[PDB]
Amino acid sequence: WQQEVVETIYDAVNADTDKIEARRKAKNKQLGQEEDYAMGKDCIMHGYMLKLGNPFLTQWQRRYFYLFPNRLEWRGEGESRQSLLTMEQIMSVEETQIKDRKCILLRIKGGKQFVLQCESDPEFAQWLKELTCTFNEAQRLLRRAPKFLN
Amino acid sequence: MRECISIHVGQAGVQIGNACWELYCLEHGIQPDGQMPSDKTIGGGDDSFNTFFSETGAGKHVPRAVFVDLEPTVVDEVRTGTYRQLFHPEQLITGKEDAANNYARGHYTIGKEIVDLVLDRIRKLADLCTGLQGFLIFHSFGGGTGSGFASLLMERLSVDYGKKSKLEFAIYPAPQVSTAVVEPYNSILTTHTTLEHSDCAFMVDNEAIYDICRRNLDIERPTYTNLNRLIGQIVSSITASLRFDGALNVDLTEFQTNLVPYPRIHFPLATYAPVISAEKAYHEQLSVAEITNACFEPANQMVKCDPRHGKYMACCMLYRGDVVPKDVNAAIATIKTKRTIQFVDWCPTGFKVGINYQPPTVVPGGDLAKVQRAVCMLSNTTAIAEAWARLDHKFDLMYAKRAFVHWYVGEGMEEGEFSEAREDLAALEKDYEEVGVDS
Amino acid sequence: MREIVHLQAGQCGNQIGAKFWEVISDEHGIDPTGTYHGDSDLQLERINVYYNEATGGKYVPRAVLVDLEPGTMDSVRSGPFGQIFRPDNFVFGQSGAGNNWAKGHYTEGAELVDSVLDVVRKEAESCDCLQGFQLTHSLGGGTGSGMGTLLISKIREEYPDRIMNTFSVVPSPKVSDTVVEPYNATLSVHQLVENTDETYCIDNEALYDICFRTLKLTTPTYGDLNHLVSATMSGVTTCLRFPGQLNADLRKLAVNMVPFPRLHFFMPGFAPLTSRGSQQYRALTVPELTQQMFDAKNMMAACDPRHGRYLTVAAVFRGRMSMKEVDEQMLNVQNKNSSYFVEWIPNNVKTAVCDIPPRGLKMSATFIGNSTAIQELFKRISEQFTAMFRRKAFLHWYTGEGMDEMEFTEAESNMNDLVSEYQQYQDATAEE
Repeated sequence: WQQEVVETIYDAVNADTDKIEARRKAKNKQLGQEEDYAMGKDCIMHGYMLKLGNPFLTQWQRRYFYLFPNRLEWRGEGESRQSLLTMEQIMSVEETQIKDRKCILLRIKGGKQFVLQCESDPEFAQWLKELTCTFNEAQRLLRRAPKFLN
Repeated sequence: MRECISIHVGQAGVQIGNACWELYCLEHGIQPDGQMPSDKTIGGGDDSFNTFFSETGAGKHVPRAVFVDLEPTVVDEVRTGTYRQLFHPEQLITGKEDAANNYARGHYTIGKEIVDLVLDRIRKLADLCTGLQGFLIFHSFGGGTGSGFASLLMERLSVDYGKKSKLEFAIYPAPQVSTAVVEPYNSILTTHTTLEHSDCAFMVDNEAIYDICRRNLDIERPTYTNLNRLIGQIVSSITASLRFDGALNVDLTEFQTNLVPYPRIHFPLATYAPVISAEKAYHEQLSVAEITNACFEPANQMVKCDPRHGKYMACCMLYRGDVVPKDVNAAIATIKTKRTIQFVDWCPTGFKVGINYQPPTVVPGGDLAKVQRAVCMLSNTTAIAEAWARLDHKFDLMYAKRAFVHWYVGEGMEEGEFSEAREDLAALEKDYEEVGVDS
Repeated sequence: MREIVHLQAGQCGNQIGAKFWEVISDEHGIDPTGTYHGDSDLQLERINVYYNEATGGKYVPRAVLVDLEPGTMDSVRSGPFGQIFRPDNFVFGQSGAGNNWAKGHYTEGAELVDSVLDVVRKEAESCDCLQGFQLTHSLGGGTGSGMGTLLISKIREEYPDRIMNTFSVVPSPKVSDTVVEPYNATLSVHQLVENTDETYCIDNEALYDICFRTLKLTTPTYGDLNHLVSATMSGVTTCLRFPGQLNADLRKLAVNMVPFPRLHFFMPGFAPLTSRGSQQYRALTVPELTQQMFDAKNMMAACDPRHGRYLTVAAVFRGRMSMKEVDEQMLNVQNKNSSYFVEWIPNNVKTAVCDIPPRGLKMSATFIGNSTAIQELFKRISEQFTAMFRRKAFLHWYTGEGMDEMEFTEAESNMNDLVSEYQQYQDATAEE
């Protein structure tokens, strides 16, 4: 397949991809605030997921999200409110496969369940690695805690 | 003969004992005065009441029970009642200070002060009896009175009487709802004492009681009276072949011998049935097969746990009322072929047949209706180990940073006891998982 | 048997104590003469907690009035119930405090303390066994603040195994009464945090705002505030005065509601605070009471609990409703409002229901919780005092007494340490 792309159409396709990226980047900026709130800090992860909350939403809508060892946060593709669902709020995390739109479940103080679909299998392996670190250590938080207050 | 001594510690223990005593007196026709004033119209009472009551030279009945509590606010509440003419004030020992959901005080600085008196009382009660089989210790894990004092008394009773059965009945802190915060503090220390110094222990909670009452009895504003009535009915059903007889009498020793598979695994799963209201006992045909099948349903268990998660090692089976052996045989044949019910690949069968000719009675003003026959089951499964797992997880969360521990330290007690209890519970859970796994 | 000895200090303390005594006498059926005119059942058994058995059934109050100005005893004695107390307990000096803490503690706290010590010792010896001592006073003056702290210290030294509970009145920058109030408050906080078991926060401005915006009173005065604080005190003590199903006592609350001895302050509150025209149109239920206990509008604090995290919560009910509703309410509150309490410690709400309803009202519930809202008051007091000590004004009065200036330095160091501890415990994180 890489062959196909190489000898057939590669360079002109990548010039057109130049053009398509330029078309996208010149349009909107509200996503910038979300990413700035997410980039490179105690926030372990920074990426976009299609979101299912409780049965409030049973249909996918791409949103933006945040992942701290102490909190999880999310925004609706440019939401004004930095919506907060902390690790200290949530009590479980699971992986769900909804019609090959693969997603990560989590259950919260509040009788809440959030289902967050990061797009494709590598992006999902990445976000699931970060969550299998972050909230599973928020569950291992119990056996990691006893050292830093007394 | 078949006579036992009941022990009631804490407010819950005292109220449960009162409910059991009132149930016994109403079911045996025992009048609250203590005599038999029914000289015009008799309504029963010509039976073997010597198991629980005592007969004097004048025709009076004296209860044989231990009502002890560190707080006098329960003793006076019971004393100002209408049955105050039944028992004796000497059996109700008051106290100045109490534990009130505290173990250290009630085990060292409070419970150690009233020891000789209760030992003398129980020795006198035992001397007044001829045949002794077991004891009915009523307490609670949440209540500090029902934990520290109960542990210190049972540790002495175990070393003073080894040939006698030592039962246990208390209330388990539900993982979802709870009354206090320091409940696991007392529970983690009480479980070690009840495991390494007792023979059997029965565990129940209240959330399952709430679920079953709202689901069957359909009540919107429950109360402790129904909770006590259910426990009293269960106790009466368990000790049904002692006060009366039947085709196959099942004494305490008959079932406790088989109810204990291992010295470490002695936590059966009780299930009373039918738990229904008056309107739920009129337009519903009742047989034995249906209720036996319902006894294995997770919705009717008093412990929140899915039986399908583990499997059964031993089952103790009981009945009360007009029960036909053919129905029992048919129920056994049906359940032995049920694929839903899981069991070990080694024990093909185990259960008991207790036929009781006396049907259960009713209470004027209560919620229990007139049922021809009753049924109670005592099974042993490994799916219940999750409750101990949750308790250990809680203890780890609430011990990592030593919340509310400085009080116990100031009272006087070894901090290493927490680690000892933690490792003992972990070892018990490991033993349970090793038993649960098959070949 | 188990009795509680009550103490008095400060003119505001004296008036609120008299109001509380009148309220409890009216509730328990006591005529102003001194005999008994009640018609209840539990009003004869545990009535000896605050009274004493005498001939003719004439119960006597158990409270010692400590003051430095004779003008207060005449005012409280001329009241409808001022003729029933013990005149021997009215120990008053000849010179006033002048709103001075140091002067009142030294001069008016040396030759007058012996009599009150003798009388309180005699009262304690008169009974069999006691639990603690209740003192109601105010930080606005040299009478309550200058003497109550010393009294508490002495009684703690003599009888360490007793409950030290008080209801001192915190000051307010918006509503002030003394120019040197920051100095007296700073001096009192050290003793409150060193030699006091527990302390409750009392504010007048918040009570005024509440009675203005909810009760809608025509001419609200100190009588209304005294009535409210008396009702709060009665609701706190109904756990012991009127036993029910799930009874409680002061010491269990103190142990369970105080995580660390350095932080023993609380935040009281009562549920049914309605206007006169709404009493005949209300729905008496659990969720309404839960909402009026959880909101800051009904709270008598001059601050916002929403700025911090809830630490310890106790809901004491007084009535005949249920047990399931309380637990389901607290469960769903902890579920929804997760960002308002410490997540590290679940189940921070204590349940308590008194089956004995109060006299004149069927539904009553109080609230004793320790929320993270006093940090603002602490920091503003620190700011004013640190300012108040920079150029050293209103200090020659204290210096002329001879008490030095290092005491202010150690007090400010202590309060800086306390506020630092409070702020680093507010953000009680789960892990790194």
